[PDB]
Amino acid sequence: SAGITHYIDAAQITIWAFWLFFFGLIIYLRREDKREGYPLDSDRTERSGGRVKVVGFPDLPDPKTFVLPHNGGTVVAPRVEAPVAVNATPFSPAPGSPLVPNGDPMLSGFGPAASPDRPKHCDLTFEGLPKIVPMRVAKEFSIAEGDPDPRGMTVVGLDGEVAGTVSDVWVDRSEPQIRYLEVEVAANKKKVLLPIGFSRFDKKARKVKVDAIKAAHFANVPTLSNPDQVTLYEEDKVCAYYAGGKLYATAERAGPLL
Amino acid sequence: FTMNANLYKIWLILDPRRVLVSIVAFQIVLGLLIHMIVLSTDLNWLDDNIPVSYQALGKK
Amino acid sequence: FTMNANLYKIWLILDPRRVLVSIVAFQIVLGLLIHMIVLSTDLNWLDDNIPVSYQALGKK
Amino acid sequence: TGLTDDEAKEFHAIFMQSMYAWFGLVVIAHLLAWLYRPWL
Amino acid sequence: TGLTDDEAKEFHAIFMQSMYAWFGLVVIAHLLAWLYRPWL
Amino acid sequence: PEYQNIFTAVQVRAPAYPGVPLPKGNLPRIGRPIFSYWLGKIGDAQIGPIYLGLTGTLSIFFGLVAISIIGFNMLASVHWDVFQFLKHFFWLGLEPPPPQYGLRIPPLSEGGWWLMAGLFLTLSILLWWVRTYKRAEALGMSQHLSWAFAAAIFFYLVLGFIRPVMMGSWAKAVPFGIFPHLDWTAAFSIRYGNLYYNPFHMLSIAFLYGSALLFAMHGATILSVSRFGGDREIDQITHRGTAAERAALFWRWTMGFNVTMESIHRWAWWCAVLTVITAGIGILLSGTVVDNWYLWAVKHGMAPAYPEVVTAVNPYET
Amino acid sequence: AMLSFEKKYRVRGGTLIGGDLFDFWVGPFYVGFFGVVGFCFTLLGVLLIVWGATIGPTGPTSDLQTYNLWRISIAPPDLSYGLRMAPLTEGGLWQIITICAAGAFISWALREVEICRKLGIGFHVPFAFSFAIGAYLVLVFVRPLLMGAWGHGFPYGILSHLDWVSNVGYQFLHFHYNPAHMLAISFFFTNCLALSMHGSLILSVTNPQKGEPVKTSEHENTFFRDIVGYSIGALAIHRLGLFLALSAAFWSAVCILISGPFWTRGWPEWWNWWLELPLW
Amino acid sequence: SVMLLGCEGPPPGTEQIGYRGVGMENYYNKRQRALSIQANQPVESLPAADSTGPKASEVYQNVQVLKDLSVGEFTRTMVAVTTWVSPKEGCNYCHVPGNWASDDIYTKVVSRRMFELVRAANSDWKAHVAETGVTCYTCHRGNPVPKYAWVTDPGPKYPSGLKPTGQNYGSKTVAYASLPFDPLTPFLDQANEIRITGNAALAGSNPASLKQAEWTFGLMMNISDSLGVGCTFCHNTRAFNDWTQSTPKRTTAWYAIRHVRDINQNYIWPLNDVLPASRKGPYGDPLRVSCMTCHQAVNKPLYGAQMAKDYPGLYKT
Ligand code: BCL
Ligand code: BCL
Ligand code: BCL
Ligand code: BCL
Ligand SMILES: CC[C@H]1c2cc3[nH]c4c(c3C)C(=O)[C@H](C(=O)OC)c4c3nc(cc4[nH]c(cc(n2)[C@@H]1C)c(C(C)=O)c4C)[C@@H](C)[C@@H]3CCC(=O)OC/C=C(\C)CCC[C@H](C)CCC[C@H](C)CCCC(C)C
Ligand SMILES: CC[C@H]1c2cc3[nH]c4c(c3C)C(=O)[C@H](C(=O)OC)c4c3nc(cc4[nH]c(cc(n2)[C@@H]1C)c(C(C)=O)c4C)[C@@H](C)[C@@H]3CCC(=O)OC/C=C(\C)CCC[C@H](C)CCC[C@H](C)CCCC(C)C
Ligand SMILES: CC(C)=CCC/C(C)=C/CC/C(C)=C\CC/C(C)=C\CC/C(C)=C/CC/C(C)=C/CC/C(C)=C/CC/C(C)=C/CC1=C(C)C(=O)c2ccccc2C1=O
Ligand SMILES: COC1=C(OC)C(=O)C(C/C=C(\C)CC/C=C(\C)CC/C=C(\C)CC/C=C(\C)CC/C=C(\C)CC/C=C(\C)CC/C=C(\C)CCC=C(C)C)=C(C)C1=O
Ligand SMILES: COC(C)(C)C/C=C/C(C)=C/C=C/C(C)=C/C=C/C(C)=C/C=C\C=C(C)\C=C\C=C(C)\C=C\C=C(C)\C=C\CC(C)(C)OC
Ligand code: HEM
Ligand code: HEM
Ligand SMILES: [Ba+2]
Ligand SMILES: [Ba+2]
Ligand SMILES: [Ba+2]
Ligand SMILES: [Ba+2]
Ligand SMILES: [Ba+2]
Ligand SMILES: [Fe+3]
Repeated sequence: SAGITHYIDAAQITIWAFWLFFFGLIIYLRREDKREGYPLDSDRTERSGGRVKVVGFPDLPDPKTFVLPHNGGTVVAPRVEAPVAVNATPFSPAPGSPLVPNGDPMLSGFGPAASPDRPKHCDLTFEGLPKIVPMRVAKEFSIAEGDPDPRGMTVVGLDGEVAGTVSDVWVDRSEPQIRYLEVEVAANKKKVLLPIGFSRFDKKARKVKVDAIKAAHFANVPTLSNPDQVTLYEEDKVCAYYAGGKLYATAERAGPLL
Repeated sequence: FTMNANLYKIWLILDPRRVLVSIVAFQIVLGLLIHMIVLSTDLNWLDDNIPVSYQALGKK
Repeated sequence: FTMNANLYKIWLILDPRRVLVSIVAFQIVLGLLIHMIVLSTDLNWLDDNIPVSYQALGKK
Repeated sequence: TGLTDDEAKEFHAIFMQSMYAWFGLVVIAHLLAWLYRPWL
Repeated sequence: TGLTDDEAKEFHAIFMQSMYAWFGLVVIAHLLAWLYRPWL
Repeated sequence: PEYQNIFTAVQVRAPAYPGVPLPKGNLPRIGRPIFSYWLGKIGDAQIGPIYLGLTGTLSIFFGLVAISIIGFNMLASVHWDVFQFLKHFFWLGLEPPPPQYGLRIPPLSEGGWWLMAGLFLTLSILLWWVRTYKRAEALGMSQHLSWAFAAAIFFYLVLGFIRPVMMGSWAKAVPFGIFPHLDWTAAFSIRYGNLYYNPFHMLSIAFLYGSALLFAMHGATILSVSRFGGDREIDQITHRGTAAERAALFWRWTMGFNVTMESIHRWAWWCAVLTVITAGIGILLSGTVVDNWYLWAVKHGMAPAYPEVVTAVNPYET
Repeated sequence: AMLSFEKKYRVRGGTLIGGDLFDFWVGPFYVGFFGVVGFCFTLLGVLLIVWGATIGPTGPTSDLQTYNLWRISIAPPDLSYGLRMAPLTEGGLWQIITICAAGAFISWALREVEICRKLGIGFHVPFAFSFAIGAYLVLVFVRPLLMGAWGHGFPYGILSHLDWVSNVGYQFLHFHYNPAHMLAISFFFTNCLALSMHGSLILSVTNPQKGEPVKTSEHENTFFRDIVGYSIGALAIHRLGLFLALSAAFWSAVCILISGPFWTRGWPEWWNWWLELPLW
Repeated sequence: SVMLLGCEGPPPGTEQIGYRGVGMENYYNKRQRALSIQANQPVESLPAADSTGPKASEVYQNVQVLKDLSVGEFTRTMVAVTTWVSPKEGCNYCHVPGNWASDDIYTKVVSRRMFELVRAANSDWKAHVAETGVTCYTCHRGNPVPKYAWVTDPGPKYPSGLKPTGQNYGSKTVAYASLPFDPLTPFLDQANEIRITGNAALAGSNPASLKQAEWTFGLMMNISDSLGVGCTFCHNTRAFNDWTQSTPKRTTAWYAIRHVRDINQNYIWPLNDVLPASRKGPYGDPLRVSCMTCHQAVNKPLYGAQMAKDYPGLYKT
């Protein structure tokens, strides 16, 4: 007998090998997925007083330490984060219900206006100088030949009212680019940051539109504990406020439509 | 068969502009849909030619 | 079938530039569309050879 | 919906009469369509 | 819609007469097409 | 309305940056920078400087040699009529040694140029590999690139070198030409009984679609959180921000689970490396292990039956 | 259940349609009006794919009927039905299932939209999704329409749709020569390259050799500039990758849209316009 | 531009070939379908000829093929062969003037051989030609030289230092694709192996080369193009080698390949010595036959018009 066809050939067993390595892979990636946001929040944990920490399958991976350059620290993941109150109240006491923000929605710091507490220190260049700084601090930087200089354009909110005018431009010392617009606010002549991501240009007009917030809201932009640099904490606090206007800045972004 | 009508109040709950385009759009779509359905069926009026099929005005 | 003479107010609700360009786009589309729709049916008006076949009998 | 109780009396009026106008054109075209070529 | 009540009577007027003009060109072409080659 | 972060609408310059300093041994850097206002419209406007060591120069060298043999051969094939070369270029190519030769080094006029271009190309590719590892070490970083490049090199080697040798025939390697190499692909599938029923090529296809899905999703995400400096993935990875939070949550509310700013890059990495790794496996088995994938799939009961509505009697059997 | 930093964002509102009606969560999925519609479209769709597997092409007792995962297949009606609704048991089922799939995808997209509105993030994801939805539509709606019949759509079956792709492709003799095909393939490939490079970079910097600290933006740029004399930069690579993937889907949609309706001859022949220019 | 480019309009004519959903379908241009139909028009028959008369071989001097024909019928056959092969030239093309019986001019020794070529065709290859059969016209089309006759080609130039790629060029032979540009000599003249697919899933019993696969692919492209159709016309591309999943046209094509091997080998090559240089290619090989010659881009020559049944003189015995 020189013909006993074997039913299992190298392709079968190699597809088997694949699937096994695959399963181990999937599991592993799902473990890296829980280095943040975990263990979850249920009323299972609170009902049980905590004896039910929510983690699911697979489980959480041993902490990993990131050693920040420049006397920066040591970060871990997963870590234990202190709970933080919610600046809102349950739309329903029933589970899975959303919460309505407490007070003036843009002030709430809840919803599209929420944000975490990032360090109260600055991101740094390789050298260790504040990465994000204004062009006034970053002497060297310069507009690109043929690009309207933002400096001096008018910042205008979502309803067409002037907000202020661009008093300067913040830039990345690590990856040369416009990160922030500075706004000398009209209504109180105080200085605020405006993320580039929220700013639209109107070059022929030398304007800088903002669908995000209303001209007035520019008055409440979170502020810098120092005008020649900004902290990680402050970047989040700045952007999130503007983000809030996306759902709050009008009594209509709230939805529905019909 | 109850008493209160006054179904005008309907525009106090549903935004009129959006209702407007909603209806306009729906009508255009329903129009193309129905057009497609009848032309793809027997009541078709194109694949005919009156008074005579015209690509049979030329056997040549 | 008569004009409610307060149908001007329609332009207090629907933006004039948007309704206008909307009409132009919708119309130009329907137009290009239909032209091909007819050209795809028996009523073709291009491929008829009027009044004489234009190419030749063949290559000659 | 930023309407007054009367601007829901007014709007409702133009809306209904207009919709009925549409339904009217509709009965015209369906009438013509049936006359030239009954579908049932 | 940033129009006055004074300028939507005017606009509606212009819109209506212009649109009807369009419909005229259309009815004309449908008429010439029907004559040269009736489709129904 | 709101900026989409597609086009830098207003750019800024600073003196070019020659970069982080390499330790002793990593030679100077050459060339001096320039800025392209248009690249700048969409990305870092800086063009270079570049590093060129023994490795890098020896690789540029081998690689250009290989490109010359392929090209010169193509001009030769249309008789040095550069017009004709220009005309049929897409169809021009350097075919491999014929089978009559097996794995022997063949005469110039019969494929020996292909073996030389194949030789030099591979060497130049693997030298570019080493290059990227050196370039990756001088910076204290890890070898993630090098492990992926090593995966793509794996597939390459599987295509033109490993399978041919195993099959004992340089004619089985792929020929250098655009349309010619398209034909090699098609002929390849035909010869081995429809490559669609080859499972490994299905997975590699799932991973290619997947590299498109993942980069599309992640990229769309990062731009959508580009208002929170989400592109700055490094610090969102060390000091989680509302960018990485809104990002992870968008997906959480849509499909029920999510990853993190650091981990999505692991899903992406592994999924790309997976295309090339299933792909090479797929070619490895063609002819060496399985000869007719459609048949293989029938043997494992995966091939569908349809009502046989059309059929033809086999003349070989009359 | 929520992430450990999620409650602070679970705001109310943002719908397009529904308002507080379906404005709630279930586990980790957000519901919303389009999720309810979506779940309906999806469930009925799948449940019908289940009935098709149950009945088989010749009836539940036939040898062609099957529950084998590789072979179950629901195919469109014959071309003889044109654009009409065909009987349920003659490709009708496939039509309905299609309506459900299209509706589920469009619902899904709109639900990601309500979700962007909630979180205050850009709408890049559902826009990008809409390219796959577009691709799906040419493969089931546009193309078969331009071709006077829904039967030109691909069947819903794991390998049967592979067979579909295969014979439609081979009707043009050598599909590889389709120029839009060549484009789309290049984008799918390039996408695969950028993805592998970005992945590698981030993982190579946020996790360096033991003994080194988290790397920097300066490292990032210095590396790809060292190797290939250019670094498109962090932001932009997220921009490019999105370009590559969306374009890959685009050119796939156009590469198949032109295969029939706008080109009936074999595809290599297309390239004739190039061998016949009056330059040669 | 980078012009754009080469394109047809919607909707194409379509035909369902296989089972629904399997993807076996065909698309075509209606315009070009009507023009092709007008260019592949058949010549009407000559009135049948009476008789009832003596056999041709009794009244003529050199009649070696069309023997058993009645005088009348023979005469009819001559009128058809005249308009069919060389109407601009008339009778004198294949005859020595004043002498109908002479073979002193080559076009007649050839005409003779082609009377046996058509007769053989209509009577012995029905598994191929069915009841349509062939006629002089099929290839000649009012021309002395079939417009679509072929010759073995040498490809473009190569210096003496290197040998030809055998494939890799712009060739309308192989549908513009880059495969090998003369897939005819080894398949439509000689009878090399077309088969490369293995009949076993695992390997060790199929020596077919990838190269052989490309040659089969090129040839197939030729075939497809000559009859003017796609693979779904004969195959089910999930299994090109699977005969049960193919269409009865694969069967027909199988027998046709053999038929062309017979036309080119025992009817055309032998006439190479009495034919002029004007009828010969650079290797001395003569213009011969292929599928295109007869089909001229249509699945059935002249859209399957039935010409031969009206001329009994084109059938054996
Ligand atoms: C055998 C079948 C018959 C046929 C039977 C019918 C029937 C039956 C009907 C139509 C209807 C219509 N047909 Mg038809 N139709 C046929 C063949 C055609 C052909 C063609 C190429 O052959 C075309 C182009 C059309 C096109 C049209 C459209 C004009 C119209 C529906 C449009 C719509 O949805 O409204 C979109 C929605 C809108 C609001 C736009 C309405 C536009 C019209 C012209 C009125 C303009 C009023 C304007 C909107 C007022 C705005 C207010 C100002 C802002 C103040 N038909 C065949 C021959 N057709 C419908 C119709 O016209 O109703 C009377 C209808 O009931
Ligand atoms: C593009 C031209 C053809 C096509 C070409 C191919 C090719 C070629 C292949 C596939 C493959 C597959 N295709 Mg496909 N495919 C097309 C359109 C579709 C559509 C659709 C409705 O538009 C769907 C759902 C699928 C889905 C699938 C899966 C059956 C399979 C692997 C997908 C994968 O990993 O990709 C990447 C996506 C992901 C990883 C996301 C993960 C989601 C999973 C994988 C998809 C689940 C599908 C599920 C099993 C059945 C559908 C849901 C049922 C309704 C319940 N294709 C078009 C019609 N497809 C591969 C295969 O192996 O099949 C044999 C393969 O080789
Ligand atoms: C044509 C008939 C078959 C076909 C036959 C094949 C064959 C044969 C193959 C594929 C291959 C692939 N096919 Mg396929 N394939 C078909 C239908 C499809 C369909 C579809 C929708 O139907 C899809 C999505 C795919 C998708 C794929 C990819 C997933 C896969 C490998 C991708 C890749 O990038 O590797 C390409 C990447 C590399 C090769 C590495 C590149 C790195 C090198 C070193 C770069 C060097 C650069 C150079 C040095 C720069 C200098 C330039 C010099 C000029 C050279 N195929 C049909 C069914 N397919 C592969 C496969 O699956 O095998 C199992 C393969 O080889
Ligand atoms: C068979 C002979 C031809 C061939 C014929 C064809 C044909 C025919 C086609 C392709 C198609 C394509 N081919 Mg091909 N192709 C060939 C050779 C190749 C080769 C190669 C290496 O040689 C490659 C790389 C490719 C690759 C490609 C891609 C460019 C493209 C498909 C992209 C796509 O579908 O996106 C689109 C993505 C989608 C449609 C998915 C949409 C997602 C929807 C909205 C969501 C689905 C959700 C679903 C429910 C998920 C299930 C999850 C479960 C619920 C959990 N082909 C051979 C030579 N190829 C297809 C194309 O052109 O593009 C369409 C096509 O029609
Ligand atoms: C998951 C696998 C995916 C992938 C990954 C991948 N590709 C990679 C890598 C990785 C990880 C690298 O590390 C490497 C890279 O460098 O990335 C930018 C690379 C690479 N992928 C590339 C190509 C590539 N990868 C591909 C595929 C894939 N790669 C998969 C999608 C493809 C396909 C199939 O489409 C291609 C075409 C190259 C850019 C690069 C390898 C380059 C290389 O090996 O170089 C060899 C030598 C040369 C090319 C000679 C240099 C020629 C110069 C341009 C001439 C300059 C002349 C100069 C002015 C000097 C003057 C001359 C003197 C002699 C006078
Ligand atoms: C366009 C660029 C790339 C892309 C983009 C893209 N896709 C996306 C997104 C984006 C940006 C999302 O945000 C969205 C998502 O949720 O992320 C996972 C999505 C998506 N990408 C997915 C699939 C997908 N994308 C693909 C491809 C692509 N998508 C491109 C490569 C592919 C393929 C074929 O390669 C697939 C398979 C889904 C997981 C998800 C959308 C899922 C969804 O919307 O869920 C609702 C619908 C259901 C749950 C099923 C409905 C049930 C139906 C009635 C039955 C289905 C019938 C089906 C037609 C039969 C097919 C049978 C198969 C065996 C062939
Ligand atoms: C009858 C009736 C009442 C029904 C009963 C209900 C039933 C049956 C319940 C069963 C419950 C369960 C088990 C099933 C529910 C099934 C549902 C509805 C369908 C699943 C839908 C869905 C889309 C699944 C697809 C899964 C796959 C693999 C998708 C491909 C995408 C992918 C590779 C996923 C993992 C990676 C992800 C999620 C990346 C997202 C992601 C990206 C992309 C970032 O860029 C990013 C940046 C910074 C921080 C975070 C992120 C981030 O999380
Ligand atoms: C951490 O961050 C990172 C960096 O930052 C530091 C890096 O620098 C880097 C280094 C990155 C690089 C060097 C980038 C390398 C990119 C490569 C190699 C890609 C190769 C691309 C090319 C050669 C160019 C190809 C493209 C063209 C020529 C343009 C052609 C235009 C065409 C065809 C017509 C355009 C129109 C269409 C496509 C039709 C419709 C398209 C759409 C609708 C798409 C929409 C797109 C968007 C973006 C919204 C990485 C990896 C990184 O991860
Ligand atoms: C006129 O032109 C001038 C400028 C001279 C130059 C022009 C050059 C041009 C224009 C060249 C154009 C080239 C093109 C377009 C090339 C395209 C090539 C393509 C598309 C190739 C596709 C696939 C090819 C592959 C996968 C090749 C694989 C080959 C391999 C893996 C060979 C391996 C061989 C080895 C390792 C050799 C070993 C030799 C040993 C040591 C074994 O010998 C004993
Ligand atoms: C109307 C014009 C023509 C007339 C009147 C005509 C007449 C004849 C006659 C009377 C014969 C018998 C002469 C003999 O064998 O002694 C004959 C034989 C023959 N003719 Fe013709 N002829 C015509 C055109 C052609 C043409 C155009 C061809 C070739 C294309 C042709 C090929 C032949 C051949 C080969 C023979 C020998 C027949 C055999 O062996 O069966 N003739 N012709
Ligand atoms: C360009 C696309 C086409 C391709 C790629 C192709 C490919 C092939 C291949 C690979 C084979 C060999 C199968 C085996 O090894 O058993 C084959 C055989 C065959 N094909 Fe084709 N084909 C095409 C078009 C056609 C067309 C249009 C016809 C009919 C007119 C046709 C008729 C045949 C026949 C009869 C055989 C059997 C030949 C024999 O056994 O000697 N093919 N084809
Ligand atoms: Ba009709
Ligand atoms: Ba006409
Ligand atoms: Ba003309
Ligand atoms: Ba010329
Ligand atoms: Ba065709
Ligand atoms: Fe990223």
